[PDB]
Amino acid sequence: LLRSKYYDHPDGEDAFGKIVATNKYAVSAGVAWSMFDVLTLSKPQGYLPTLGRFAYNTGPLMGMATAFTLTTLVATNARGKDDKINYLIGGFAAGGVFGAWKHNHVAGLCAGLFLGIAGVIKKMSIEQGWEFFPNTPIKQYGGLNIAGNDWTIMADPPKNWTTE
Amino acid sequence: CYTDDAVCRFEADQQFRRDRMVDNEIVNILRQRFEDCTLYEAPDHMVKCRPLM
Amino acid sequence: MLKIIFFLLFLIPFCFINNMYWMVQIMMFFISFIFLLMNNFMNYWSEISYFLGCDMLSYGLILLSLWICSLMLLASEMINKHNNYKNLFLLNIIILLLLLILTFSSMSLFMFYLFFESSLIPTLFLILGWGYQPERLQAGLYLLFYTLLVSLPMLIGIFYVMNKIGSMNFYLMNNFMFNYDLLYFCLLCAFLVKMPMFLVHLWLPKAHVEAPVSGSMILAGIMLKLGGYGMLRVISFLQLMNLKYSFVWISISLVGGVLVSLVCLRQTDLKALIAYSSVAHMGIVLSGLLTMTYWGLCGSYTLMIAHGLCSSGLFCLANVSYERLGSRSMLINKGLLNFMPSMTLWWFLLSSANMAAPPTLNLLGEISLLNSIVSWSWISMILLSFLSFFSAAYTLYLYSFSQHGKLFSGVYSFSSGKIREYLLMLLHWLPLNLLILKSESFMLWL
Amino acid sequence: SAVNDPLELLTNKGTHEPSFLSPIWNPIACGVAGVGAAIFINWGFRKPVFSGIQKHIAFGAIGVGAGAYFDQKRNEYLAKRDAVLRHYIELHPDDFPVKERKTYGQVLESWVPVR
Amino acid sequence: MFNNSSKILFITIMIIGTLITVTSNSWLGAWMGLEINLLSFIPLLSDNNNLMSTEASLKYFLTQVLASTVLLFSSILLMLKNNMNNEINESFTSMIIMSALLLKSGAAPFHFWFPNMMEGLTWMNALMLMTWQKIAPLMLISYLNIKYLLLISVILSVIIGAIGGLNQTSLRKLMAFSSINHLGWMLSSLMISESIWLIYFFFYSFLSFVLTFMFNIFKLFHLNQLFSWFVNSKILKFTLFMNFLSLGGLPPFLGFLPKWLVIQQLTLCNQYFMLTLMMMSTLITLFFYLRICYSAFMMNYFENNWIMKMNMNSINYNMYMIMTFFSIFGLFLISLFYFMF
Amino acid sequence: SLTPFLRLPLTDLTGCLINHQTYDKCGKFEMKMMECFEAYGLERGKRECADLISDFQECVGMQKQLMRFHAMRNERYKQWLKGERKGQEFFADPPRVDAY
Amino acid sequence: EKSLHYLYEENEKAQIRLLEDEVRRKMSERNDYQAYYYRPSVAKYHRISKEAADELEALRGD
Repeated sequence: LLRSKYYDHPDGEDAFGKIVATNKYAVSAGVAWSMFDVLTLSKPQGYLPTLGRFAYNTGPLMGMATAFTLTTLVATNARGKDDKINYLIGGFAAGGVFGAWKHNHVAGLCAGLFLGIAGVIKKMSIEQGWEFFPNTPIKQYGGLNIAGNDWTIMADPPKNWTTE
Repeated sequence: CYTDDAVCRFEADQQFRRDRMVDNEIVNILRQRFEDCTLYEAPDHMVKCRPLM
Repeated sequence: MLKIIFFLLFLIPFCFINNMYWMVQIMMFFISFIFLLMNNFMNYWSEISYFLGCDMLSYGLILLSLWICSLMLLASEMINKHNNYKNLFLLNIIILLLLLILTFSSMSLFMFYLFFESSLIPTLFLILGWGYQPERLQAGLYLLFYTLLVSLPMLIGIFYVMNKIGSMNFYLMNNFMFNYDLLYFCLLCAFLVKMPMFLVHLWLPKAHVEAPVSGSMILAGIMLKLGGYGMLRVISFLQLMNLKYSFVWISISLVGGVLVSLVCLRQTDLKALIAYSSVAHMGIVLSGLLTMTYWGLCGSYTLMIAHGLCSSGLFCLANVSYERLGSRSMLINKGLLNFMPSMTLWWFLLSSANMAAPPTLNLLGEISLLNSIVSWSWISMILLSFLSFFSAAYTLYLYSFSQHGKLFSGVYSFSSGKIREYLLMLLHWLPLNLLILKSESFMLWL
Repeated sequence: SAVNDPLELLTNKGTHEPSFLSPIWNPIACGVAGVGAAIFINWGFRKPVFSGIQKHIAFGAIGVGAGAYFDQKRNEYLAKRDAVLRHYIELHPDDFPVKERKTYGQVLESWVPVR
Repeated sequence: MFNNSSKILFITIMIIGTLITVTSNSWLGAWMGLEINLLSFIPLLSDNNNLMSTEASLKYFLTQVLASTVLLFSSILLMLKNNMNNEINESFTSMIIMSALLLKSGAAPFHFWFPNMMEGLTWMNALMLMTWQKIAPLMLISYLNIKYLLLISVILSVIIGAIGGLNQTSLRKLMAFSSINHLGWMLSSLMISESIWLIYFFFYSFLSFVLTFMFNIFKLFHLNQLFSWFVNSKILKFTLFMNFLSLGGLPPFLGFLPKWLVIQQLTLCNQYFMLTLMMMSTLITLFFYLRICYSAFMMNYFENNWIMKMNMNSINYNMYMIMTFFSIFGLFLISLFYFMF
Repeated sequence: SLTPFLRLPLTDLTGCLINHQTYDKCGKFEMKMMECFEAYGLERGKRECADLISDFQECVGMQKQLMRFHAMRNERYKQWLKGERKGQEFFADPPRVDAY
Repeated sequence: EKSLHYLYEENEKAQIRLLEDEVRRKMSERNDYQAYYYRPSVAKYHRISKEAADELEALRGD
């Protein structure tokens, strides 16, 4: 249940696996930023405001994640089309939720434009079939003359393997 | 010619451009024939210029 | 070719010799005469020397580059009267002209990119070195960071085209065709910034004003045409995807042409109004480029050639009032018909060239561009009429308010007009009416 | 040829003539670089730019010799790379098969209408 | 830094220890060479005239011995799990090895010691620190095959190393933050090649030698100190400041070449988004390079008039003007190069 | 073993420092891996030579033998806790003191 | 004819560039050839240590 991905099922197929996947990415990002937060800038003292800063920096990211996933599922299941503007609506909704945590209306839309751009680019990646971070098909372990670069003084004993 | 050859693509593109310019001159001369029909047959341009048009 | 490149390479040591400012423009006009002689070009690439060749589009753009730089050495006598660094100025101009010749006579996309982004460093040097404003730092940083921010992912697009095709040559890349959104955005948006859009223009009116006269010539004369040349080379293999996404850029460019033409009626600077005037005509160029017709491409090439002369000639006119009246403000520049009456001939002859004029090449470029855009859709007849009406609504305002009316009181005594300035604005207008004769040269590059 | 044979693409037939600047570009470019470096040294020390021409001669000779030596090593490197590519094409005839050339007439694809 | 022959002895033994590190065929002899390099880089980075150099050497000691013991512990753990030095399927012990190497190198999750130590040094020990001391960890990073740690390090290096150098007006901390961004381009090249990394590292080293020689001969440690620097001809000061535009990656100068080879090899390796993330976050590096270039690109300044003679070394500035010529005219030598292929 | 980046004279001393080649229970297994790493190299030796890798790791790492020993000892204690085995027959006949 | 020759040269260069990209991709996929994409692991030190350990068996004595 906790190992579910976002794209193991199509859009609108299951809700809970998408909520768990996007929320666990939000929890990982919030914990990774909060560990660098409370030790470097605005360092709190005591057990209670440290956990308060952890909740304040993690839970709003969870709210952005679940709001984007919920309005993405609503825009997907409200019609028959599965296209990139549902991801645009979800990015606008996540930006609007982020704005509420900011308490600035301008921040919410300004965030929704960039999150919708990220959503339509990710949906373009899903539709076309390429990856953001693929494995390298070519990995140059060294240059040419890689067998003749052995500048060692020790004489080689005769090998125990042949090609015959 | 084959897809991998770029020698044929340049030569066929050049004769396509040359045939385009020749056919443009065909249409231009055929239009100038109608213009000369309109000027030479000034009152009666309705009847005579119809095969040219 | 290699004759012009080695001519400028051996004209490089002319800068280090003292009292050698005026011989360099003499040799530049001589090599412009030699480049007028070497005109055996057709639509394909000719005079193939290694990686350097030339077709008709490249011929017109190198000839425009040589004429603009040769007049750029003629316009800047303020550098020669003062002891400002003439050797560095001449070296920067020769290096920048050599880079423009190298990026226009490039056979391939990558050398075009390399000398294309090498060209912005001498423009940076002229803007931050020889300008007369405290905001030269705001001028050059906007230009460099706009063009660099949108031109860095174009390099990823260029090597994606190289990995999919194999070659870098323009003809072998003309055969292929791509169906990708992001490749189209990478290979287009850098030129979409390099020619002025409505949304991405900002570097233009804040980099023309704070530059020198030579920065104004090199920016509005040939470096709004690097993007046009780049789009003329890139659009040939991205036809299917630009036909999907071209209505957004054409609508934005046409409404932005109308809006920037409404901006110039509320402009109080001579050098800023020509800076926004470059946005409106290149909006028509951009709107006619994406229709992919024969007439749109030919009229775009004709209007870029005829705009690089007239905008630079207007920028020389705003300089010879800035040198004497002491400011570029439109309120100060009033009644120059009674101060310089012989200059008023060149003001109206170069302001009429900015709009539709009877003998100029700008009208033959504007006629062949409106043909393609009216052919593209009938809804564009509403906003082409508004744009081409507002163009002479604002362009007559600069000549009318600067060259007619009561005189500005409290102006101190300045010098009269000079033969160099009359010669400088002579060579910005007689090419505009001598090139309608043999106009099949400067229009049919296809 | 009617086949797209991978072995004949890397095999040098010998019909490619080197250019006039190909054997002589790197020594003269490195000699001009050495002369310009000596001029740059003389400019940075506020000496006359052609004072001490022995430094210019030594820098140009060092540049010409280094350019000729590394150009010969570059040619040997490219010859070894070509031999490596030909040997890997010869050793694996299944992963790189001769492919029949196709005339445009057999293919039917996508005119993009502009209209 | 040549006040004594003992410092030349420490230089050759730190060269020997780094060469022992990068040629070790086991994970423990590499640690042996790391300790030799550490022993010979403690007395350099320490001097009697500068008070901050001793506490900076204390910071270097604590940072490196924290990183070296974690490197030893994880290598012994790898050897306890599988008794060969390599690993078939990559696991968490390789992640601990790579994190201990990233604390040594100075990647941006672990880079906070780097400019804080750099705030109190000289310009020759900085030249040893950002060039030679990046040899020993980065050449061990190439032995591991995990991707996401390198991805996080490259992304964090190019955003944090570019943004964090904007507030700094000290030249040493700004060069440290610029070297942090140029570190991320080296690790992005390490995922795709072991030769393009050598190209980028050698020319980044070349740019580091020619740019830190400008601040070492004339003793420049501040942005405002560049405006008061007296050069007899202002054209020479304008020409000497083109190494910032060279190292920032501008096409007519050298320094565009290694970044361009990284771009060429990454696009051929189908990695486009990380390249865009680096190149949108390298414009800030050219922004704080151009903020240095305020002091030379204008042709006249409001100079202080008490100093009227430019004082300089002879041998060091003779070596400087050779490398300044090839920093801006070095793209003519691309026809002679054959090590890209 | 790790392939060094550079092959200088300074790898001649570090290379022989740790190795099962000096007399050991199964250095002859490690040699049968190591020559295999001369045949396919380091990266193709991770795939094409996986059977000889696991025997050397099984021998000197002692993984499955100790896991089998702990499975045989925990099952005996589970049988003791579940009441199947109790009393003086909890432990079997011990070996002789010089048996191994 | 100059443009025809230059186009033929550039087209053949394009085919050889595509073919060497394919050859390099198949070489890096399998790590087969000994020029690129190959990490040379040598057992020279293991054979030296085994020869030394065999040599010190003769030295064992009194």
